[PDB]
Amino acid sequence: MSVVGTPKSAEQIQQEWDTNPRWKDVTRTYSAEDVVALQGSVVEEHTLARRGAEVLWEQLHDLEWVNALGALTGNMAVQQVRAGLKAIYLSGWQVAGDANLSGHTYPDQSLYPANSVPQVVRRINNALQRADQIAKIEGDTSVENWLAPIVADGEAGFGGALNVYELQKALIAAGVAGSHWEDQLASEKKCGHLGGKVLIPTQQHIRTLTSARLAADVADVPTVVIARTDAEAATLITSDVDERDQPFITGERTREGFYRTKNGIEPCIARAKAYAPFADLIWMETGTPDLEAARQFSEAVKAEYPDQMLAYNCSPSFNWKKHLDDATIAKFQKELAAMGFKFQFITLAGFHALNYSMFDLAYGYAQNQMSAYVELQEREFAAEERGYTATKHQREVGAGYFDRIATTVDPNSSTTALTGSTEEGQFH
Amino acid sequence: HMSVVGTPKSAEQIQQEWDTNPRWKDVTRTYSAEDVVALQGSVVEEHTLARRGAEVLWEQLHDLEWVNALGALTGNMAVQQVRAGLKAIYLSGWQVAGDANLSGHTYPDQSLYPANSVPQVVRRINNALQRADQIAKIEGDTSVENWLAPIVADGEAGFGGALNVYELQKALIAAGVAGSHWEDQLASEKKCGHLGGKVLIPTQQHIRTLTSARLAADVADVPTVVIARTDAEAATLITSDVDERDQPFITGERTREGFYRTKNGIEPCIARAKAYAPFADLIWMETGTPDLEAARQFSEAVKAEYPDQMLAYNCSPSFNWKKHLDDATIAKFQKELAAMGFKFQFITLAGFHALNYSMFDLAYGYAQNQMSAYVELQEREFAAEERGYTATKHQREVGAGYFDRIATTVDPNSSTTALTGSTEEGQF
Amino acid sequence: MSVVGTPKSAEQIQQEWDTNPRWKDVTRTYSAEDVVALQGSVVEEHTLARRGAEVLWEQLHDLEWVNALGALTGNMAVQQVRAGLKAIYLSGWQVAGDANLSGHTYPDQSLYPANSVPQVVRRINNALQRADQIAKIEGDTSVENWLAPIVADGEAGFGGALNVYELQKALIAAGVAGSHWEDQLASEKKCGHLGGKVLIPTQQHIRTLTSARLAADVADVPTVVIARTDAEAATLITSDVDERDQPFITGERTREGFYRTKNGIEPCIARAKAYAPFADLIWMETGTPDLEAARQFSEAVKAEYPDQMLAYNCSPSFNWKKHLDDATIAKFQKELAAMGFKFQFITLAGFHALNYSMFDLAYGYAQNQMSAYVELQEREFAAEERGYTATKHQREVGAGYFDRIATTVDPNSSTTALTGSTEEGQFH
Amino acid sequence: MSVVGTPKSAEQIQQEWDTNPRWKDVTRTYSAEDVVALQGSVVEEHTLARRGAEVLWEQLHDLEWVNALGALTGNMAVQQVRAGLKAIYLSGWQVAGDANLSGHTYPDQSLYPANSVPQVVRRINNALQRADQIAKIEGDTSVENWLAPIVADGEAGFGGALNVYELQKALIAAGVAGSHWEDQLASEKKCGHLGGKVLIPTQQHIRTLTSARLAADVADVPTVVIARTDAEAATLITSDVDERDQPFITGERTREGFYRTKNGIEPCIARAKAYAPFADLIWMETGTPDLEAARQFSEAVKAEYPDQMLAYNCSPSFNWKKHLDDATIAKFQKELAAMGFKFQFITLAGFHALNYSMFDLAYGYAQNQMSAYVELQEREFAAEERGYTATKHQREVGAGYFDRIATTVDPNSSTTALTGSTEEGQFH
Ligand SMILES: O=C(O)CC[N+](=O)[O-]
Ligand SMILES: O=C(O)CC[N+](=O)[O-]
Ligand SMILES: [Mg+2]
Ligand SMILES: [Mg+2]
Ligand SMILES: [Mg+2]
Ligand SMILES: [Mg+2]
Ligand SMILES: [Mg+2]
Ligand SMILES: [Mg+2]
Ligand SMILES: [Mg+2]
Ligand SMILES: [Mg+2]
Ligand SMILES: [Mg+2]
Repeated sequence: MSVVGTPKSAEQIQQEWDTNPRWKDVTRTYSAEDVVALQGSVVEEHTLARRGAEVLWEQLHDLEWVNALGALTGNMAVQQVRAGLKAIYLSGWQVAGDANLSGHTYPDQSLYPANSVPQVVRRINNALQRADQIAKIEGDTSVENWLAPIVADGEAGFGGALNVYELQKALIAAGVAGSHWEDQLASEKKCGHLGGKVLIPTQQHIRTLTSARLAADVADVPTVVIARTDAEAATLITSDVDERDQPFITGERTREGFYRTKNGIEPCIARAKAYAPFADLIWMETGTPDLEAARQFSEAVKAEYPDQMLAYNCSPSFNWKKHLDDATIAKFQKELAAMGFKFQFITLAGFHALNYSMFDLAYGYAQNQMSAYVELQEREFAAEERGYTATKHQREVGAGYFDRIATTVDPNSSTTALTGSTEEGQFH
Repeated sequence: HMSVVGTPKSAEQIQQEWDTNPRWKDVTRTYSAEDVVALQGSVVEEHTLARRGAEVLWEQLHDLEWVNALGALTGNMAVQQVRAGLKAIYLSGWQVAGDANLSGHTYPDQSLYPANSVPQVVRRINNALQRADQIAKIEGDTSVENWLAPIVADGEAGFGGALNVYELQKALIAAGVAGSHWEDQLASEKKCGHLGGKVLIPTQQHIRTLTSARLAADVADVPTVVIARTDAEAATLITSDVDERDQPFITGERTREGFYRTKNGIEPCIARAKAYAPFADLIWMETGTPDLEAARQFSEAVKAEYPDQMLAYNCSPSFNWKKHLDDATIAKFQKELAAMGFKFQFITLAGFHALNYSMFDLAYGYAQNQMSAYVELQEREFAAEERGYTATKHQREVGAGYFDRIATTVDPNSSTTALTGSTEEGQF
Repeated sequence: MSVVGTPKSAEQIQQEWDTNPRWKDVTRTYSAEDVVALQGSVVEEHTLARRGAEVLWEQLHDLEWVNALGALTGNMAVQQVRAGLKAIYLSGWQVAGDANLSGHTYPDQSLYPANSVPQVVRRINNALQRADQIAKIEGDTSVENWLAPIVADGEAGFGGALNVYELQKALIAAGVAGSHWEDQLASEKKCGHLGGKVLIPTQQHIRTLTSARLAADVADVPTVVIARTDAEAATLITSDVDERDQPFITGERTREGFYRTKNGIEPCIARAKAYAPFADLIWMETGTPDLEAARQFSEAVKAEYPDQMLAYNCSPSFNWKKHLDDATIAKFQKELAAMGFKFQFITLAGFHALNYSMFDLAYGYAQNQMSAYVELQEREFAAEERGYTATKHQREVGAGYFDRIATTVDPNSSTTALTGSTEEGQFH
Repeated sequence: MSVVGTPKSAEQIQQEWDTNPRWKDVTRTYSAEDVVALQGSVVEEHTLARRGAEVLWEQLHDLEWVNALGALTGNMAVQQVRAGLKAIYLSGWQVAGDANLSGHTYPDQSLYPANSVPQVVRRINNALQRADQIAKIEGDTSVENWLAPIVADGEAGFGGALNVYELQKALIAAGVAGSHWEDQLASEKKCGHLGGKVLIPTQQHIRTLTSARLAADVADVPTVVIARTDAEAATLITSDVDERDQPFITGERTREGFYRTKNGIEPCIARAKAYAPFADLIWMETGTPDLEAARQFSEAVKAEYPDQMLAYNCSPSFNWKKHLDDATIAKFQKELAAMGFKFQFITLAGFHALNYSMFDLAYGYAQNQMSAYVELQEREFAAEERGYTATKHQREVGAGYFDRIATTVDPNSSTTALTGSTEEGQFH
């Protein structure tokens, strides 16, 4: 029939694995023929997932470190990229709280439908693509790359290896660059800074990481795979079956059948070492923003895997000024970067920006009506000097871009949008 | 015997209600009570939040000096608006186009998105307010009297004909809308009222839309607030000279598409408003500037014919407010409008601007100073707590304590509850 | 503000539990006050969930037995009710294979998004409401109740007790009458007639049934709760914590940490007895359609709970003429009913009818083009004396109902649909 | 700083238009530079849309003709391909009746949300990809191309030119091979065989066809664009503005302001000639299945455009045996093919196959319970010699494929599906 999307041969895949420095430190317990066997007779190209993953991998090695903020709407990502950031973090917490396909507000317990984060990945990419389209017709060259790589939350996979596989495939279809996966029991999944966490055995999380890599391999894109461990605070594990976990099993049980396990940095290091062959970046949740604890984890892992890159959650679940002085806060990310934490992210930044800004506006509006909104509008005008463009909201969402479509189709159209608008007449 | 749940009322009951309930005092229906019953099948679904919200909205419009609101495009946004003291939520179609519609794309405000997008956001907002209400109950928080503030949502131009209007109204009601607004534009060329290129439809065709919106509410058995919007102040085009009420403004000239040129301004707005009044609970005229005198001229001309007719006013961010008004006039704007009979006033794009500006600000400072910039935000949140802000403790804000209560109701001995052991418990 | 939706008092709830015969055999390990504590300030009425649950309960005690077929589209349920069936079965298997929100074809392993079955419940209710509306304007009183009760698949809850709770809540909101829940590990869930099944402890499934009842109580509707056990074929269990499961543990462990367990009817009887206080109906998956095996199960359960109703899966996963003769097949369901199996269902009926009928049609179309389709249309014509109505496809999907809406809004509309249609012209 | 998805230059695009025979008869009223200006800086590859459209175009010139059946679920399309068909038809009618994103049953009047057909395109492709995957691991070479091209319904574009553009873009994103567009007023859209149809001016539909091509060009795929005219039966048109339409305007008006127009083959021929430069295939809706009327249309169009391919709706809205004898029915498609009708499709095949087969099954089940289902199962067994495979429903939906994923991830898994299943043991 056609040749579009013809799969590579197993030999080509193998050559890529054998010679591409992307795969230098990557262990795969399956073969290239196994990958090909699962690809059918046509492989869909995933342009944004490939481009994002390649850019992300190049950035993690060129930049001193890559940092990001949590984004839960498309407009949020656009502003993050407009303000200079070069990656986007897609928090599952934030999806649970304000952007998931159930319509409900949830705590961070894998309650929402498993295609929710992929939908937001696609949304963020759509929004960045629109900004990219608008910049082109506007001659705006101030942002080098609107298609910033997206690192998305795979939580605990929403089930078994096959649930992991499908979530990774959906993330890739939507244009993800990287995804992270934690060693928690999905049915009891928690945010890293909530209590009641239950670990799964070390080998079961290796299965998760293997499944996530397999899905990427089958989809033929070099997705960055991140392994997160929750062993610092978790005091429960599902089973003592894995000998790597037994040194921490205490013998105490729960009525659910769980096993108590000794928590802290020691089992995090062990698990991190075990995940390293399967992880492009390794991440340990911690209870406080502590540079020394971070350095201890960094050196224990790098003592065995010197080129292993790390990721660090700069969590709003910390009270920052309760633990650190301003001088430490200022240098915090820089100090982590020297330790090998090359991806650093404020997970819930979008939740807090969105809730605080609207509370502050609505509170003043309840008291002073228009005066309170004009304050915001004037702050927007004054922010144009810093590069802010969304004050002219019509062009920001593409009124001019769609006018260009309209006049490409019918140059004599008398129903274009921006001509005669208040934006053209009142905003300079 | 068959269950009697959902038994529809008799036409006599409906007619009795229309005749005696003061809610319907000034409401014309060109169809009969029997026509309504003919469309209801043999079971009528109860719409609790649509009924409650429509009832509360109507009471507030008659009890308060005026009802004001801000546009909300996420659930969390509406929660903060109600937390901050507002008593109604405005659901902007513009904002749904820009950052919250079911296509996943960023759109200008031209009816490009799928027609069930606004109903999904209505349902989302109600779900978010319900969660806030649930949390308040278990926390003993009586600081908000009514968490289920009424939602007024954008019906745009109906996404087609009378039947498309009917189905959108029905979907808004099913999601729990209190009120909905409908504008006299051609849906295939729909514009934001402050964009150019607008095309009116004939006066009688909008009466058909308003009639279809009422019919859908009657068939669904809820007293939804129906708002008529006219775009005749700026639109210089109309599809047809069919209606004799429109003909005095027709010039006779036509565009290459066959549209009729029409003389715009306050005069056709007054005429259309008078024609819409028997079919509208509120009437709203889009305007090119925020002008108290223009609003008064419109108000007096309408109330000369319909003295009890309530009005609505769009305090649009598409105006450059300090270009047109001084601070003193800005401070008194809404209060002066209320005295003229503008009982529902709303800042349409408040959510878009709060969201974009706050993330640009955060992301910009983050790009310069990393963690210092976010700590400024967290510290502002801490200080807002004396004004009633609660989202700094983000875990409880999204229901972690509510779901802990569910979990311990199911199994009081659960060892996997979330708030006990959280960093929120330990640090906030 | 308003009184619409005001919750009942705990005393009112308690009086219902104490005196409504619906609850005569129903254990609740939580209190009426616990329910009230979770309801916030407003309880949404769920008309179709309440009505359907009431009708299903009445039918189970009034009819000799209630039977159903699997339905995966709305039209499918319309034809089931048109042909005289009194209940709809909503198979999770069929949703996985051809009707879930990922858009993918899945085996029956809880791979699809957890709100998929709720959407199909809502869809089936919408389709039945449309048939009910059409019937009303057509004066068609040949079906007593178009709103037949829907029994839908809760699978293994897609996680822990909170995932169970949210799924039950979503099914209710969509209008479900009853829901079934199986004692399987969600992360390894299988169809009852697939291999590789893993049981969860008896107490864990009581937790699931408890959570399902709690969500119904909080939603204030009397949902029918069905317990399914997979212990007939499952040879694995997650844990030996529960002393009721220990008699069947062998001591062997898999590499995953699962416990090997002796499958058969004896564990199913024991689990059924344990589930009975928390289940309105009990169902054991079986490997073959066997009246004696079913009698053995029924007799042993009713020895302890004489009034316990049972449910039976007449599975297409069986090869019926391989096991049974024509005489036994003809009497199968009637015999089961005399044993207490009051709900009997053919799970994958819709998958097989849909797939076979299109293959048959398309195979002939490939060979003989239009002659193959005309054979079908003539069978449809022939079916009209048995009550089939869908040959006239325009009125079947509501063309006449929406014509009635259109002429209610505008009796003089020149754009109604059925007048001048080829249906009016060619189908007498 | 990546080259993935780099856009072509205008010169490359221009050379394609000048040298690829695909475009030899295609008029574009916009430039190649206009296309590039709208592409941003990254162009997403649409593998399935490209392959589908290339395969479709090749098939329309290689085969005697391409015929298809309407499909509304993924499994339906699988059985069509399994039975030997080489294209899929995606009916908007069927989507309105039983497969659209509102969840409601609708008549065919553009009532459903505009992203509904794109989702079904994606669903159909997903289902075919699964059949492809399964076939590969089963060594099944019985179907040469599982990814058969999909021809999908763009109705009247759901608004203006920009709504057209967005629908085409969304169809391509989902993998469509061709799309069709009709010269009706979107707000009054009807099935071609319903009454109350309203035409739009000839130039407005040229604009629609121009927008659909532009969206395909911007997405860089050779989508097949099909122009449908409803002028054979429509007696209304929105305007007299287009001199090409005026010969048929009678001067009579409707109260809405529409213009009566003389319907028949004459205006169809005239509109087809006007659409020819913009349409890869031209389709005239007709009131009866009439070979002579088809010939007149074909001959008059090809008199001016000899190479213009046509398309014909073998509609179930015709009562076939009322108009034609069996011999004419049998030769119908082959006769139309010789006249240049190279794409022929039975639009509502899936609705009638689905509805009749379930009525027939449920009627028998209502009377004879299991006996009626066993008849169907035996027919399925009997169809296996014709190539039917879905009797083994577990492997049909991919239980063997996901088993292969699972064993690729973990060869020692004790929780695979097919080992130990009743399909393995009873369906050998
Ligand atoms: O994010 C914030 O701190 C609020 C920004 N602002 O101007 O409202
Ligand atoms: O076998 C069936 O289900 C009926 C076949 N059919 O579609 O006419
Ligand atoms: Mg997370
Ligand atoms: Mg590594
Ligand atoms: Mg202030
Ligand atoms: Mg609007
Ligand atoms: Mg009025
Ligand atoms: Mg199931
Ligand atoms: Mg019981
Ligand atoms: Mg159609
Ligand atoms: Mg042509």
